[PDB]
Order: sequence, then structure tokens, then C-alpha cells
Amino acid sequence: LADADAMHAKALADAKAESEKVTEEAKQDSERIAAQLSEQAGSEAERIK
Amino acid sequence: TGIKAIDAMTPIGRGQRQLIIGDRKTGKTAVCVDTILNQREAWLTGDPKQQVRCVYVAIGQKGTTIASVKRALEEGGAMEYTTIVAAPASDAAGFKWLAP
Amino acid sequence: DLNVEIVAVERELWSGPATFVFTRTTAGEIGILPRHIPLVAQLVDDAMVRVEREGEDDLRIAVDGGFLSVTEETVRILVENAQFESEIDADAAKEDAASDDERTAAWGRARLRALGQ
Amino acid sequence: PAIVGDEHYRVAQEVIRILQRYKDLQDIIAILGIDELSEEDKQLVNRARRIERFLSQNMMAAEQFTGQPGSTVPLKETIEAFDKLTKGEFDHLPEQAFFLIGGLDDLAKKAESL
Amino acid sequence: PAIVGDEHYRVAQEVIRILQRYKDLQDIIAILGIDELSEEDKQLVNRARRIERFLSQNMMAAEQFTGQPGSTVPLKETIEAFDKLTKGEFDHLPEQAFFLIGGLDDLAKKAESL
Amino acid sequence: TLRELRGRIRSAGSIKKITKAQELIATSRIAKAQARVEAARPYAAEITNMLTELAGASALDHPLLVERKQPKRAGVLVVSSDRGLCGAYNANVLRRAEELFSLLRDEGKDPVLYVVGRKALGYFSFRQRTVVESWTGFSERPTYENAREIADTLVNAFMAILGVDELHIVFTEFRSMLSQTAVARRAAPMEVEYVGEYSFEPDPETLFDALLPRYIATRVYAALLEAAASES
Amino acid sequence: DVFYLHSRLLERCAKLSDELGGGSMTGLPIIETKANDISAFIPTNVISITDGQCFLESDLFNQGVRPAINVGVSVSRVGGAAQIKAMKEVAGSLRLDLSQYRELEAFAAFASDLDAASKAQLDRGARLVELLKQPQYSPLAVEEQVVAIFLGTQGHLDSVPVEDVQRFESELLEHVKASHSDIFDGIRETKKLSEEAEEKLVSVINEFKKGFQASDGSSVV
Amino acid sequence: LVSVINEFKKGFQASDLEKESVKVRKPAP
Amino acid sequence: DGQCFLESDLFNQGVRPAINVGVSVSRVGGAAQIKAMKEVAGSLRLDLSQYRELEAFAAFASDLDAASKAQLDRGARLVELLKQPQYSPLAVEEQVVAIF
Amino acid sequence: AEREAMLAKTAADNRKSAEQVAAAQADYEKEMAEARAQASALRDEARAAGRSVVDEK
Ligand SMILES: Nc1ncnc2c1ncn2[C@@H]1O[C@H](COP(=O)(O)OP(=O)(O)OP(=O)(O)O)[C@@H](O)[C@H]1O
Ligand SMILES: [Mg+2]
Repeated sequence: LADADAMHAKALADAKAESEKVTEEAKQDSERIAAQLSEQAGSEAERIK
Repeated sequence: TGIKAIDAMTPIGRGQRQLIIGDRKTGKTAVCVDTILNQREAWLTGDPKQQVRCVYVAIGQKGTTIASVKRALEEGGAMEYTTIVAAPASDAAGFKWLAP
Repeated sequence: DLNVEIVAVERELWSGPATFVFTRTTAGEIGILPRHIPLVAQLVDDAMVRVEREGEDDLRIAVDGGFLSVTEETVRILVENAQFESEIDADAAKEDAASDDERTAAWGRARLRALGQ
Repeated sequence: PAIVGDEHYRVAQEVIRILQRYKDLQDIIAILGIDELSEEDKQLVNRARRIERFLSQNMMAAEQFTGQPGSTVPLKETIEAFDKLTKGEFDHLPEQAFFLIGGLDDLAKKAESL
Repeated sequence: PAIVGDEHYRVAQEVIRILQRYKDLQDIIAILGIDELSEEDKQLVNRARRIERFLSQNMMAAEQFTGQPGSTVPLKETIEAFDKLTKGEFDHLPEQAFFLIGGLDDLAKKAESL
Repeated sequence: TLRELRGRIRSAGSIKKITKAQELIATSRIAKAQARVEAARPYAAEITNMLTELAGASALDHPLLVERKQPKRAGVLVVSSDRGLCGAYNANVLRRAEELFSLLRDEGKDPVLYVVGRKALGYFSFRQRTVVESWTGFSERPTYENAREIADTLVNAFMAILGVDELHIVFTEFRSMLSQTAVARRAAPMEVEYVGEYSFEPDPETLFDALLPRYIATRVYAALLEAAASES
Repeated sequence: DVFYLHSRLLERCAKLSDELGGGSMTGLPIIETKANDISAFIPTNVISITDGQCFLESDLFNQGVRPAINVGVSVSRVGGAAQIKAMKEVAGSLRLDLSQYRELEAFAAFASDLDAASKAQLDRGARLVELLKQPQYSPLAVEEQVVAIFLGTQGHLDSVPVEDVQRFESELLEHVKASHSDIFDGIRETKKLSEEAEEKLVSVINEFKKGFQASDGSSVV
Repeated sequence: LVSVINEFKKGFQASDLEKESVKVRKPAP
Repeated sequence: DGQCFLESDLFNQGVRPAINVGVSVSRVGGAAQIKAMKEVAGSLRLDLSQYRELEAFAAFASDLDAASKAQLDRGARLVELLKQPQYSPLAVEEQVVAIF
Repeated sequence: AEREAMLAKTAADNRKSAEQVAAAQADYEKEMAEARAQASALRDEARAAGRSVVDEK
């Protein structure tokens, strides 16, 4: 019972850690996608003028 | 050609004659325009051994359709290496015979 | 020793060896050891069966209107629907034990009497 | 999708998908039977028949054909009607509820009439 | 049999019969697995696999790629080999022993090599 | 005309694909149903064995074992598929059923219909022959619950409400994958067969009475499984 | 001389020996069949003249297969010699898988009774066909095509629902373009998908599959 | 017309073997 | 301005005059009918076309919805109503009553 | 009775320890699912914003 409680606490800590690893991946992604879409916007604006 | 189907299952090699055969409004001109557009990344290389120059012979097509194809190539930047030999339906049979 | 064959009308459920088998036949509770005289007995509506074999834990079976045949070598239990204890949904058994239908109530009582209830 | 929208295009293409599938299932239905089809294909056939009948419309200049007056279905209402149909929102209504009926309100009126 | 020998015709017809059963059973194999077949069918399938693989040959034109010389099996040897192979006299060998093998003695030597 | 022929070719190709898929699925389901028959056999064998023992220790006077004094009515349990595409199957059953009726009519007993399967139900609905009770939805994959319900209804009718003085089961025996024959069996009153050369609790007579309905249920279950295999 | 017309036109297309500069001309003739009758005169002539055919059919187009190329009947006699090594290796299994899928498609109704391998083939094909779909005016560089057919053939799509493959393939390629551009650079520079890069690509696929939310809300891992 | 139709419909005459056995293990009755 | 497509299959089936309801059409339509017959028979042709489509569709359906079965019954009765022996003309009032 | 409650907690304890292993995983997969749904929705919103800025320019 104590081992299972400790494993549950470790699982909650590991869930907090993947929430971190979801923020680290998702913020970096969102930033990169924003970068490529801004580059696409600039390229098409340059092409059009 | 940029089309996963063609490049994976019916590949086209430089020097080949790949017929695109189909009923009306089935994706023929779309496939060819995609192929023409896919060569922009090769054109920007500047190496003649990678650049593919395109000629789009339009035969019996209405003028606005050729204009639409030209706009499709131009928005994708494919017009700087593509030539359109346009023989719209209005032209005599001689032009539609000679355009190819 | 005994080899207990719990066989349902649709399929055979269990055929392992056993040392003792207990069940509530219509004539009362009966326990069978090896070499018991040949016998045929109808199990009660809510009859449960308990099997004792070498090493493994006691096996409790809910039996619906079965028949028990002690033979020279095999004690065969022929069942309409037989359920091991591991397959019992206890809450379903508790709900069904109060069912108006006599047969459904008997089957629920058999499931409980197996469940240890 | 660049011109008419991305919801209009999806609804139209799903309608085309359903109708093409129900034109390939029509022969099986005519010879083998609707029961012999898969559950998904059966439900798709129901949707397809309702979609065919809903694409019909009581046109204004064809009141000499049908007697009843004409109707105009705004584009947005059409694309939502067909989005609902392709998703089974109207799979319970009878087929005749969709026949020669101009829009969702008229669809409800005819369903209540039947 | 009027032009080719009677034994030749018999062997060829038996091979055709086997390789036609095998083709009929290929639907069962590809859909319900080999285990769905009966013991006789599975024998027939295992024999037909080896029959159709033995029809392969280390073609002379392959000498430029594989290096090994091509094989010219006399007609009589082919007839005898396929008479043995349809009767099951070589069905205990692995299928790999028959691929691209030029004759009967060559088949032994690809068998003893396996 | 060529357009019509192309459309017909497309139709026939689609139907060929569908029927080929159905053939393979039916092969798999033949395997499944035959495996179920094999699984159900040992219980039938053992219950038959203990029934023989009880009979060897019984008076053999249960109503299921004695012929009514004047049989005026007889039950017929027609086992039939609930979905089509089985070819002559249903007909082969139904024809045999009517053959049995021609016998029952010739013997002065009016048959009373109990039908298992939708197809036989429609068959009789068109010939306006009244079915007292019909069960459906388990000819493709029957379970002992359905067999027990059928057997209980039939046995209650036999004991009786107008009731019947006899009952037969018409079903398609599967002898081999090539052969599937509709047969009619009288399942009550059972005939005692003396084949020639144990304890009981509390008595063999009560066990016999409790077991004969169970034996009839088991035989109806075996018949339904046999019919399912034959249908596949 | 209509056949002579079209042949004289199309036989200009060729790849010249290095003695003539090594240039090339690739033809993509487009011919409009009527009622999909490829046996008509001009279609027969061009099919005979040309080294390969792409049969675009309206039935496939309506079914959602775009660009509607009827695999199986469409052939390119040049074959693998016209593909880079990576594409050849990845797509070798593609044709067999699609042929088996088209054989098995009648069984998608009663797959409960199928063999494990047969059901696996059916599911693989149902996702490969989605993988070959492509929006208009959205050509894919050769490296991205290699990665897509690698997703399909190696089975990394077997866990994604069929409804989401198209999105997955996209959101993955974009991801690989943004954060792991090394794979594409290797493929385009070496023309082969080496083990050193294949392991990294699989690692990226598994890393991304955790972040993907299928359309039904399920999780793909 | 509806009333006439209904009253007319009031008067309109519409033209509308083997045997199961128990094996007993003794030689004779 | 229209067409009354007589079909041999319908003629043999006992549908006389044998008008294929679906293919047949009258573009003058209600404008060529007295108001009574326009009101009673406004949707009759389309209703019968739909009935024929349903009958072809429901040829081998094991069970049918209530609406579908009611439609089939109504259509069969209408078809029997539209049968007519040769040289047996009906005045327009009799026709409106019949279709009513 | 002491023996009684021992027997009690004991059994309940083994079963609820198995249930707690199950609960820890379930909690993991629910929190991971929520986080990855947030990530996917954030990426989708970023792509929508990118499509908007492309439209603006
Ligand atoms: N891959 C595709 N995905 C989605 N829509 C497509 C695709 N390819 C083509 N379409 C659409 O299909 C329709 C027909 O395409 P396209 O212009 O290529 O026609 P076509 O087959 O060359 O016929 P034609 O020139 O005779 O009209 C257009 O709406 C085009 O947008
Ligand atoms: Mg075009």
C-alpha cells in the first residue's frame, strides 16, 4: 500500500514533468510555426509587389 | 512531379513521355501545373543540371483558362522558368495543330 | 485421484484434476472423494460447486440447474451456464438475487453463494 | 477552398462522396439487397437518398410543374443543411420529407405534415 | 499427345491441375490464412508452391548479373523432374531449394547445400 | 446500348466481388459453426449416457415417453435461416416440412406451426398457415438460451390450452460440407430402444423427469447448431 | 497520319547522350477520354506512343482520392530507374500493399472474420490511400514525399485513425521541416535514407505522435 | 364528394422421418 | 413541348395506356388543365416517379419504414387508378373525381 | 476482532494497492491527454494566427 501510494505520487510528479515537456515542446513549436508563417507572409508580400 | 502518387508509383524520369489520361474535370491540368510548380526549388538552385524549364502548350482552351493557369504558375513563382504556347479555341485549326 | 470435468451445454469449462468436490444436490450437500460409488444427482437451482485440488486455491463455481455424475474415474458436472468466481460481477449478483423471476433469482443466489456471499 | 470557403467545400465534397458511394451501391441494392450491405453502407445509403431528394427544389418558374410556389435557400442555410444531413442529424426523418422542399424550415413543415 | 509424348502431356496436365488448385486456394490463404485449409489442401498448396518455384530457372541471360552459368535442362529430364515433383517425391525439401535452380541434379545440390 | 452494357459490366463486377467476399466469410462461418457443434457434442453424449442410466432405473412412464391415446394434433418446429443468400436451404427445409404435413394430414393430425427463422415465417405468412410462436435472430449464431426457450415452449405444448399430442423438428442436417439435407425428427413422444447390457439422489424417477426436458433442450440446441452450420 | 502526328511530336522528347550535351525533354501529354474509354483512337495511339500512363478517373475523384490517379492500371515503363534511391526503397512495398488493399476492400464490411495478416493489410491500405491524397497546388519536395511514404509503408500510420492520416502526415512533415530539418537535408543531399537518419526519423515520429490529437480525441502512441 | 365516397365505401363489397429415442440398457421389456 | 413515353414493359405489366411516368412530361403542365384537375393532380407525376423509384429500391428490402410502406401503397393504388381500357374515355369531371 | 480487522485491511489493502497502480496510470494518461490536447490546440491556434498574418500581409 505504501509502495503504491509512493508510485502514485511519482506518477503525479511524472505527469507534472510531461506537462513541462508539453509546454517546452508546444511553445517552441508555436514559435517556429509563427516564424515560418511570418516568413511565408513576407515572401508572398514581396512576390506580389 | 510533387504528386506522391506519381512519384511513388508511376515515376517520371527526365526524358520520359508520361501521358496524363482522364475524363473532363478529373485533375489533369492540376497534376501538370503541380509538376511545373514543383520545379521552382530546382530552378532556384541555379545549376543547369537540376533546373527544369517548362513549356505549357495550351490547345483549344478558353482564354480565361489559360489566364488562370498563368496566374496559378505566377502566384507559385513558376512563371520565371515556364513558357506558355497558347492556342486558344478562338484561333484557327492551324494554330491548334502547330502549338505542340 | 479425481478429475473434475465441468462441461456446459455449449462448451467445456474446466477439466483439471481435483482431490475433493462439494456441491448442494437436491438430496442435500454432497462431498465426493476418489473412488466414490457411481452416482447421478440433480443440483439445486442455486447450487454452487467447490473444488479442492493439489496446490491451487479452492475453486468456486456458480452452476445453473446442473447435474452431477460421479463415475469410476471422472466426476462430471453438466451445466446450463457455469461461472467461475473470477468472472462474477458482484454488484450484478446482488441486484439479481432479488429478481422476481424464480430462475433469475436462483441464478443470482448461485452467483452469490459462489462469490463467498 | 480558397474561393467558396472551407466549410462550403467540405460539405460539397462530402455530399459528392456520399452520392458516389450510393451509386456504386445501387446495383448491389437492386440485385442482392439492402440488408446485405454493411451497417455503415446502409446508413450511408439512407443519407444519400435523403441528400438526393434534398438537392431537389421547388423552383419559382416551375410552379406549373408542381403547383406549389417557389423558394430560395440562402447559401449559408444550404451549406448547413447539407452539413447536418451528411452528419446524420436528419437520418430519422422520412425520405419524402426532403422531396421538393426549399430549406430547413420547409423541411420541418413537411416532416410535421407527414 | 499426338505431337508431344504421352508422358509429357500427362505430366504437364498434372502440373496445370495442381497450379490451378493452388490459385483457387490462394484466395483462402490470403484471406483466412493457410490454417483454414484441410490437410489435403495444405499438401497440395505446399506441393504447388514448389512446382511453381521449380518452373523458375537460372536463365542464361542472368549470367551477366549472378555470374553463375545458365542451365539448359533436356526435355526428358524436365518431364522426369516434374513427374517426381507432382507426386510429392521432393515436397520435403524447403521451398528455397527450388528457386532459380537448373534441373534435378542441381536441385539436389541446392538441397544438400540447404 | 454500349453505355447500358458498360453499366451492366460494372454491376456484375461489383456483385462478383460482394459474392466472393460472402463465399469466403461463409467458409469461415462454416468452420465456426462446426467447431461449436463439436464443442457442444460432449455434453450431449454425457447427458444421453446418464439418461440411459436413469431409464435403466426408471419405469419409463413419463408423458414424453408414452404415445397419447388418440393423437389429434402435432407440433412441427421448422428451423430456418433469418437471412437470405443461402440458395435452396430454406426451401429444402420448408418443402420437407410440407412433406411431413402431408404425412400428418394423412394420419389425421393437424400440424401446429412453431417456426425458427424469418424466412420460414414469411413462407408460412404467404400461405396463410398460422404459426403459434416464432423465434428469430439466432439462426446465424444460436445460443443455448434460445434452444431452452424453444424446448420449454414445445414441451409445455406437448404436456397440454389446446396443446399437442406430438411434436417434430424439421431442420437441415450437416453431414459434410457437400451435403446438407432437411430431415424431420419426432422429438416427442420418444421411443424407448432396448439395446441390452449406479446410485441416484433422491430417486431415479424425479431425476428422469427433471432430465428429459433438459435432454430435449440439448437436442433442440444440437439441431439449431446443425442448422446454422448447414446454413453457412 | 494522326498517329504519325502524335508520335513525331512525342518522340522529340528524349534524353540525349553526353555527346549532345546531356540535355533532356520530358513530355506530359494530357488527353481527355470520353466516358473513360481509353480504347478510343487517339487515346490508344498516345498510350502506345508514351512510356507511361496516369489514368485519372472521375469515380476516384468523387470518392475523395485526389489527384485521382488510378493506381494499378497506371504504369510508368521507365520504373525505378526514374526514382531516387530513398523513394525507391520506401515505395517498393507501396504497390503490393495497394493491390492487396484493392483486393480486400470488399471485406472491410466483415473484417471480424478476417485473418490477422489480412486485416493488417486492409488497415495499412486504408491509410496508404489517404497518404497518397494531396491538395491542389501543394507539391511536395522529394524528401518530404520520402518521409510520407516512409510513414505509410513502415507502419507508423497504423495507429493513427484513417480520418487523421492526412493531417498527421502534414503536421509531422512541417514539424520535421521546422525542428528536425537534418533528415530532409540528408535525403536531398545523399538521395538515400540511411540507417543513421532512419533511426532519427523514427524517433521524431514517435516524439510527435505523443503530441498529436486525433480528430475523435483518442491518443496515438 | 368526400361524404359520397365514404357512404359508398360503407356499401362497397371488397373482393378480398426418424425418431428420437431413449436408449435403455436392458435386453427386453 | 412534352412526351408521353409508352413502354412495352409497362404495357405487358397491365399498365395501359403504358405511360412511363418518369420519362413522360408535359411542359405546359397545369396551365393546360382545368383548375380542379390542377389542384387534385398537381404533384401526381412526381409522386408516381418517386413511387417507381422506391418500388425499384424496395424490391428485396426485408422490412420498410412506415412512411416508405405507406408511399408504396399509395403509389400502387394510384397506378391501378391510372389504368384505363381502350375506347373508354372519361369526361374531365370524372377524371378529377377519380384522381381525387 | 483484531485478527478480524487485520484480515480486513489486509485484503482491502492488496486490492486497493492494485487499484492505486491502476489509478496512478489512469491519472497519468488523463493528465498527459489534457496536456497534449492543450499543445495541439495551441499549435492549431498558432497556425490560424499564421494564416491570418499571411492574409494581412
Ligand atoms: N488534387 C486535387 N485536390 C483537390 N481538387 C483538385 C485536385 N486536382 C484538381 N482539383 C480540382 O478539380 C477540378 C478539375 O481540375 P483540373 O483543372 O485539373 O481539371 P482537368 O481534369 O484538367 O479538366 P479540364 O481541363 O478538362 O477542365 C478543379 O476544381 C480543380 O480545382
Ligand atoms: Mg485541363
